[PDB]
Amino acid sequence: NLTLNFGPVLRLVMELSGEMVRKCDPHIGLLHRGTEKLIEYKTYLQALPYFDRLDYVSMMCNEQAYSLAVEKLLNIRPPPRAQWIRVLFGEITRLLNHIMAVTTHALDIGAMTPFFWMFEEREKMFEFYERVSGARMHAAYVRPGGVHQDLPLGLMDDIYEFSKNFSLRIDELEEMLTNNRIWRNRTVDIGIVTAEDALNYGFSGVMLRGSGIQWDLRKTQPYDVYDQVEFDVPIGSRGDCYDRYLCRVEEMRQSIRIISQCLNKMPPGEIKVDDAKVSPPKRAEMKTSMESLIHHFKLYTEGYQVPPGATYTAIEAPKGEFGVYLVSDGSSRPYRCKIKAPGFAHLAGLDKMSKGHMLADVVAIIGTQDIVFGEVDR
Amino acid sequence: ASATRFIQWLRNWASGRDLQAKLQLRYQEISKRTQPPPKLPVGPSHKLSNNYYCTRDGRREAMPPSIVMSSQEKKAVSPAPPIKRWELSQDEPYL
Amino acid sequence: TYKYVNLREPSMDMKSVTDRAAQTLLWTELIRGLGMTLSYLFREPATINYPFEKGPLSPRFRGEHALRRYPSGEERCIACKLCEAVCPAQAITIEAEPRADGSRRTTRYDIDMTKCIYCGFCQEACPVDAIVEGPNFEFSTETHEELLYNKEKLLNNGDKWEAEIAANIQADYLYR
Amino acid sequence: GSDRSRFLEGKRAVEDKNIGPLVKTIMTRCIQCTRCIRFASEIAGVDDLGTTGRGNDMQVGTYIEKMFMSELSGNIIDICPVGALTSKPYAFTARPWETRKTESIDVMDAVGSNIVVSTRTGEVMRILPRMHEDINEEWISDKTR
Amino acid sequence: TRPTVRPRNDVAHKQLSAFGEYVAEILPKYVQQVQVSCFNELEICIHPDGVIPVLTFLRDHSNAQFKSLADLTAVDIPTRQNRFEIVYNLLSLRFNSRIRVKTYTDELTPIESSVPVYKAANWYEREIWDMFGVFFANHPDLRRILTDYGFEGHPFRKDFPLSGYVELRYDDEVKRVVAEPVELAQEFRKFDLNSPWEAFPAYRQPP
Amino acid sequence: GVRTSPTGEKVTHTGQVYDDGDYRKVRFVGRQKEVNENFAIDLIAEQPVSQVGSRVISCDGGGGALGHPRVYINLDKETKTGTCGYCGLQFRQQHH
Amino acid sequence: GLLKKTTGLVGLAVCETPHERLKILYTKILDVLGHIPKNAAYRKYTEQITNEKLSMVKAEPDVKKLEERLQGGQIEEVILQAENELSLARKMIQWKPWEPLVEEPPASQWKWPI
Amino acid sequence: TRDTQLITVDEKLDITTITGVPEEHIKTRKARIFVPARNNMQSGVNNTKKWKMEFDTRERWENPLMGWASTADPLSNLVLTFSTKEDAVAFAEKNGWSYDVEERKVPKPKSKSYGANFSWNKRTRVSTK
Amino acid sequence: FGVVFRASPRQSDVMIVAGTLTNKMAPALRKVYDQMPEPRYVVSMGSCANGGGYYHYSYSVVRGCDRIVPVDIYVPGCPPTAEALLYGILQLQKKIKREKRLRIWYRR
Amino acid sequence: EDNKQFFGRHRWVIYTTEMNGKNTFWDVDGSMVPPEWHRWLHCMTDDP
Amino acid sequence: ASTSVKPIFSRDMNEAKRRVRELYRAWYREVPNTVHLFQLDISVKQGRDKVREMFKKNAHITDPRVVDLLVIKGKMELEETIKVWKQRTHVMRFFHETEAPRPKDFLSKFYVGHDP
Ligand code: SF4
Ligand code: SF4
Ligand code: SF4
Ligand code: SF4
Ligand code: SF4
Ligand SMILES: [K+]
Ligand SMILES: [Zn+2]
Repeated sequence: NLTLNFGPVLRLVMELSGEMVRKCDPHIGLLHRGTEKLIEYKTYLQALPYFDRLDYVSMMCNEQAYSLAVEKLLNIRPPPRAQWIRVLFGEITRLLNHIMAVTTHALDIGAMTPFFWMFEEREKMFEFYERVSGARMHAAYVRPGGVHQDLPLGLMDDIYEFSKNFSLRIDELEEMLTNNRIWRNRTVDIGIVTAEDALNYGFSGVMLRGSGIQWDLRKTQPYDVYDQVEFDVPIGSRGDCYDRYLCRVEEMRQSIRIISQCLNKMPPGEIKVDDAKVSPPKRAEMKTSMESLIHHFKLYTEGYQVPPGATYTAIEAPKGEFGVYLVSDGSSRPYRCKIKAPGFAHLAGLDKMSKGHMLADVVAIIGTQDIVFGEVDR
Repeated sequence: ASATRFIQWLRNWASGRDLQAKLQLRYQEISKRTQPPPKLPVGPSHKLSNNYYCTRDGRREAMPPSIVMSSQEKKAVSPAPPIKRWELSQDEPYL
Repeated sequence: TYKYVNLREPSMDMKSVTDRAAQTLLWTELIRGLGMTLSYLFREPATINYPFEKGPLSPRFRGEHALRRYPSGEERCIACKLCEAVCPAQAITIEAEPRADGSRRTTRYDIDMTKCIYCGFCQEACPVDAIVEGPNFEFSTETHEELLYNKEKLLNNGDKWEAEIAANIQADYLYR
Repeated sequence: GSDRSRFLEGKRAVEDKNIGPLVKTIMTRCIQCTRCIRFASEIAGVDDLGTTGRGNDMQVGTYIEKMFMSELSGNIIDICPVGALTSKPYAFTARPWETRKTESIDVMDAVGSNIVVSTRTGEVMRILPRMHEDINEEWISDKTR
Repeated sequence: TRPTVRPRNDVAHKQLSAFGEYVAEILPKYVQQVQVSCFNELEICIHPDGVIPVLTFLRDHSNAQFKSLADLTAVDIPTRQNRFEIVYNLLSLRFNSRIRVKTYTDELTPIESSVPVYKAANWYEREIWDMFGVFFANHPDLRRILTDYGFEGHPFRKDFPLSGYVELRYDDEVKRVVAEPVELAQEFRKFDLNSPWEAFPAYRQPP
Repeated sequence: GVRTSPTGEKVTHTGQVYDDGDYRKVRFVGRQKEVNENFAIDLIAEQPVSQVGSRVISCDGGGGALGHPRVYINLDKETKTGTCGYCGLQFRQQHH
Repeated sequence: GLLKKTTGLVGLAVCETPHERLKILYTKILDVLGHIPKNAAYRKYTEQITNEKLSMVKAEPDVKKLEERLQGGQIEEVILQAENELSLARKMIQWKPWEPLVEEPPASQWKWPI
Repeated sequence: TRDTQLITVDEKLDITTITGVPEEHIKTRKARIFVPARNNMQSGVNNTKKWKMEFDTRERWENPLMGWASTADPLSNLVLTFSTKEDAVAFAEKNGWSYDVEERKVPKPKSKSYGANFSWNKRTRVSTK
Repeated sequence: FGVVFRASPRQSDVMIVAGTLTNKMAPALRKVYDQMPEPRYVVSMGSCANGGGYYHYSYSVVRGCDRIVPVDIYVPGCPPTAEALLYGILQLQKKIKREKRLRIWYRR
Repeated sequence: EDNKQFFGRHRWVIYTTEMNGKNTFWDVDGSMVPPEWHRWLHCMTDDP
Repeated sequence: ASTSVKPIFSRDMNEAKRRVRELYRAWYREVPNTVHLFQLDISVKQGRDKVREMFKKNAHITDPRVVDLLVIKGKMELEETIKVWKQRTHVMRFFHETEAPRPKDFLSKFYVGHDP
C-alpha cells in the first residue's frame, strides 16, 4: 500500500490503498517540553502558570482542575464568592473553546467565514480575561484558595451586554452549517463510535455524549457550585461527527444559560480563603501587621507546605475530562504531577475511528475530537 | 448604527432576523473606563476575639490514610448506590 | 437533565415529502446560506485603524517590567530578592551590597525578557512596589541581545513610564 | 502561631549599639532571649553583655561604648534567633535559599573545625560552623569565619 | 460549619471502606493492602502478577463495573528496592465512583500489558516506557512516543538531570542539525526551600 | 552623578566601567552604553532632615498603602540622625 | 409492553425477548459458579447477587417496571452486564484468586512519605 | 508460590549500560552519601532526617555578555533522597558511580538542670539572668 | 496591510515561529527555511521561540529558534498581544524599507 | 474623539510629521505616543 | 529466592546471545539501504564499523535480563531507521562530526581545565 509521511505539530504516517485509509499512525512529541518534570522544581504556586499552557484554548479551566486538587490535599475550602467567579469564567472559557473547536473544524474543511465572525466574539471575551487578570490568555487567575483578585467594578454589566447578543451569533453559525448539505455530507456517519468502544478506549466528554452515554462530571461529580445552576446535557444518537458537532453547538447555548445565573446569584464576600498560611494577605495589611508581613514573606519564597498524600482530581473541561494525579511528600514542592489530557486518549483512537474512510475524512475526525497538542504532548 | 434605513432593511431581510437590535459592535452600553474606587469586604476570620487559629486550621485536620486491610452471611456491597436515571428536560426535550 | 440533539422523525406525508424534494432540486437551504453572507457584506466591519487606533486595555495589563522610585528620587527596591524567589521562569538575577551611604541596594538587577512569561508574580511579591509590569507592549527588537535587560535599562523604563504607571497603580491598588 | 494581628498600638523602637566591625546590631529586632548574654559569659568568658533597664524598656547591650572583640565573638550571630545580631561582612549579599552548601574542613588552625561553605553562582558568600561533638561542637573562631 | 475547612463526607468514607474489604476478600492471592484517604479515595495495592486478574474483575463484575480507565502512570522512588510504582485510575459510570490500583516493578522486571482489559492502555504504557523505562510484556506496539528519535535515557527518572545531556544546534559546515554536550549560558539555580521545622505532626514517622 | 573614565566611557551608579584594555568594550562601537542619569544616592541626600518632637517616629514612605512597610525609628542619639531603612528619609528630635 | 425502537446507545441493539435471555444467562452463571470452591468469596457473593437479580426477572412481567427494580439502565445494558459476569466467572476458575497471597511486599514498599 | 516461572541470576546488579548516561559522567564522578548538617542559623532539626546523595562540584565561569554563571556539568543540581544509608549505597552501586559514605552525626544527650544556675559551691552558678 | 492569512512555504516571504521549538521539531523547521525562496525573513514570536521561555531549562526544548535559523525580529511576551505581533510585522516592513541592495551593488 | 463610533474606533491619533529630529511623514510608529496620552488612547481611563 | 527473578525473553545467557546475533545480522544487512535512502556521505564500510563499535561496548554484560533490554532498544532503534522515522540528522548523531577531539592523556587535560 502507498505510504505517506505527511508530517509538518502533528506527523501522520498513513498507508492508503487508493482512496481508503488502511492504517493511521500518529507520531506525536513535536510539542513535548517536559512540563511534568519541570513542575517538580517549582512550588505549588510557581507551577500554576504551567496549566494555562497545556490546553491553551481553555486556560482558566486547567487552573481550576489544579486548584481543586491542591485545595483537596490542603483540606481547605475556597470562599463562596470565589466559587461563583470560578464558574462564571469556567463557562466563558467553555465558549472560547467551543468557538475555536467548531470554527477551526469548519475552516479545515473549507468553510472559512464563520471563523472570522466568531473570533470577534473571542476578542471581546479576551477583554474579560484582561480586565480581571491583566493577561488576555494566560491569566493565572484561579489559584488554590480562590481567585487572585476581585472583579473590577462594571465588569458584570459588560458580561451581561455580551451574553445578551451571543445567542444570535450561534444562530448565524447554524445558518451556515447545520442544514447545509455539503456540511452534512462531510460529517454524517463519519467516525462512528459505539458506546462500548468509547468507554474502553478512554473517551470522555462529547466523545461519550455523542454516542448516547449519559455522563457529565458537572452533574454526577459536581465541583464548586455547579449543583446550584440549571443546565441540560446534550446527547447524541448516532455517535458521528455531525451529532458531536450538534452537542458542542448546543453546549454553547447551555453555557449562556449558566452565565445568566452566575450574574444574578453572585454573592458578596471575599475572593480567597481567609487563611493566611495558604492565601497571601492584603497588601494594605501586609504593610502594617507583623504576621501579615511574615506570611507574605514565606508564601512567596518557600510556599505553603501541603500534607503528604496523593489525589486524582478531575473536571469537565471543554475538551473532555481533565485531571491531575498530584502527589505530595509534605514539602512546598510537589513530588509527582501527572496530567490526564482528554485529547491523549482521543487521538489514540484515531486509527480505530478512521477504518474504512477516505483520507479527507481523517481531517474531519481529527477536528471532531478537538485535539490541542499542548495537552497531548505536555 | 449609522446604516441608512434602506440598507438596514436589506440586511434584515437577507438574514431573516432583526440585526439592529443585537448589534455585534459596542457603542455606549458599555461600562465607563473610569470607575469609582471600591471598598472590598473582609473574610470571616477578621475578628478580634474567639478567633484562635487552632480552631480553624484546615491543614492540621488532615490525617494519614486509614488501613482497612494489610498483609503485614456478609452481604454484597458496591462502591456506592447505583446512579439514578436522568430525566428529560421540560425546558426543551428535543432540539 | 438531558436533551436529544438529533432524534427527530421526519414526516412522510406528501406535502412534507414534496417540501424536501423542492429543497433537494431547487437548493433552498444553500441559497439561505448565501443570504447570511450577503447581510455581513452590508454590516460595518469591526476592523480598527492601527497604528492610529489601539485596542482597549485595562489598568491591570501586564507588559514591560520596570523599576520605580519614591517621590524623592530614591529607588524603591531594597534587594529583598522575593521577586527572584517567586519568578517561575527564573528570569531575574540580583546582586546586592551595602551602598556608600549604607543602604541595602542592588548592584545587579537583570530580567531576561526571553525567559520571562509575563505573569505578574514579581510585582505581587514585591513589598515596596518597586518591580512592576507597565502598560507598554510595543518593544520588539531586531536582535536577541536587546531583550536582556539590566538595572540601567529597567530604571530608564521606570523614569520613562512613571506618569502612566503611577496612575494605573492608583486605579487598582484597592483590589490588591 | 496565628496568621493575623489584632495589635492596634504603636511599636517599641530601640537605638543600636556598636560592638565592633564583626557583629552588626539592629536591636529593635531583639526578643530579649538572652542567648548572647549566656554565651558570652559561659562559652567565651567575657562578661560584657547584659540586660539594662526594666520591663518593656529592658535592653541588651554593653551600657557603654564597648567592643565585644573575642576569638569566639562571631558565634553570637548564629545563636541569636533573630536579625538583631548579623554578620557585618555578609550584610545584604545573599539570601539563605539561593546558597549552595558544601561541607568542608577548616585549615586556619590545627584543630580542624568542621565548617559549611556557602557558595552562590560560583562565589564564596560565607563560612558557617558544622556540628562535631569531638572537635568544635557548633562553634568556630572569628578567623575561621 | 467552619468557612475555611473542607467538609468531611463520612457516608462515602464508610461505603468505600466496605467495598475495599469486599475486593480484598475476593482476591487474597493478589491484594496486599487497602487504604482509604481522608478525602475519600480508595487505593488497592496488589502484587504485580495480578494486574490482569484484578483489573478484569473490576471491569466485569456486576458490583464493580469500572468500565473506564481514567489514567495510567508511574512514579519513581529511588529509595525502594522496586523504584517504580505503577498507578491505575479507574471510573465507574454505573455506581459513580473511582478507585486506584497500584503495583510495583524495577528497571529489569517486566509487567503484563493491560491492553486486553483496556484499549486505552496502549498509549499510556508507551509513555511509561518512554519516560521511565518500564517494559510492558505482550504490548502490541511498544516504542518511544514523546521523546525524540534516538533519545538516550528516560527523562522522568528522578536521577535524570533536568536539562538533559545533549542540546541541538545548526552547524553550517555539515548543513544539518547536530547534537552536542549541553552547556548553559546561565546555570539553573537550586533553591533549598524546605523549612527546618516540622509542618504536620499527624504524619510523623517513628524514629 | 555620572563621571567619565579617562578613556571616555561613563561610569554607572554601581561603579561599573570597562578598563582601557578590556576587549568587552567592542560591544559599544557604533552604539551606546545605557546609563541612568538619576543617581539615587545623590537624590536622597538633597532631602531635608525632618524635625520631630517625639522619641520615636514612624515612617511608611508616604501614600499609605502605596509606600513601604511601616517602621518605627528611635531618635535618642543626638550624634546622628534617624534614617529609614526603606526610603532613606531622615528624622531628628527637636533639641531633646 | 410495547417494544422500544432504540436503546439510545450506539452499537447496542434492541432485544425482543429480555426475560428469556436473562434467565438463560443467569442460570449459566450459577452453573459456572458450581465449579468454584464452596468457601471462595467470589462464589458466595456472585451467587447472592445473581439470585436476587434472577428473582426480580421471574417476578416482574413488565420490562419498564423490571428496569426500575434491577437499576441497571436499559434492559439491554443489564443483558450486556450478565454476559460480562459470565465471562469473568469462566476466567476466575483459571486464575484461582481465592488462594493465599503469592508473595509479601518488601519491608517499606507502601510507605509514604519515605 | 507465584505462577510465573523464575530464573536464577547470580550476578551483581549493574544497569550502567541501559540508563543512557554518557560514560563521561559515570567513571569520573564521585557521589557523596551523607545526612545534611543542621543549618547553624536555626534550631530546627527537620532537615537532618533523610540521607542525601550529591555529586562533586565542577567549574562555573562567567558569561561574557551578561556575567551570569555558566556551567558544563549536567549533574550540578542533582540531589537524591534516601530513607537509609543502605538504600543510598544500593542506588550508587547499580548505577556505577564511585561514592563516599559519611556516618550520621547525632548530637549526644546533654545533662540539663535549671537548679545548677544557683549552686552553692560549684562553678556553674551564673551571674546574670 | 497586504499580509495574507496563510501562504505555502514556497510562495512565502516571511516565516513566523509562534510557539515552542522542541528538539524533535528543529530539523523540520530548518528544512522549511532552506526551501523558502529568497528574499526570506524570520520573525520570532513569544518567549518560547526567542529564548525558550518557561521551558528554557528543559531537556527537549531548543533554547531559542535563533540557534537553528537566523532571526530578523523578536516579538516579546507570553504570548505577545495580537497588537504586539502586528507592531512587529510593521517593524519588519520598515526594516525592509531601509534595504539598499542596489545602492551597494552599484558601488562594487 | 468621536463617541458615535463603535468602541475601538472612537479615539485615534494623527501622528506628528517630525519627532526627535526624525522625518515621520511616512514612517509613523505606535511607540511615538507619550505615556500621559498612552493611557487615554488605550481606554485605560476616560480623562485626557 | 532473592536471586530468583522473572525473565524478559531469555532464561539464560545462551539464549540471549542468539538474540544478539540475530539483531547484528539485521543491522549488518540494513546499512547499504540506510546509506542509500538517507543519501549519507559516509561509506558502507564506515557504517558497518559503527555497528560493530556499538555492539562491542556492551560485550562484558553477564546478566541475561540486561542483554534482553539492550536487544529491545536495538530493535526499536532499528525499526526507526528502516521505516525512515529518523532523519539524516538522527542517523549521523552516532558519529559526532561537529565535536572537536577531546584529549585522553593527563597532560593535555591539565593544560585546558580542571576535569579529571
Ligand atoms: S512577569 Fe513573571 S516570569 Fe516575568 S519577570 Fe515577572 S515574575 Fe518573572
Ligand atoms: S521584590 Fe521588589 S524590593 Fe525585593 S528584590 Fe524584587 S524588586 Fe527589589
Ligand atoms: S541572642 Fe539575639 S534575641 Fe537573644 S537577647 Fe541576644 S540580641 Fe536579643
Ligand atoms: S526575618 Fe525574622 S528577625 Fe528579621 S524582621 Fe523578619 S521576623 Fe524579625
Ligand atoms: S504563549 Fe507563552 S508559553 Fe505559549 S508558546 Fe507562546 S511564549 Fe510559549
Ligand atoms: K541572628
Ligand atoms: Zn520610610
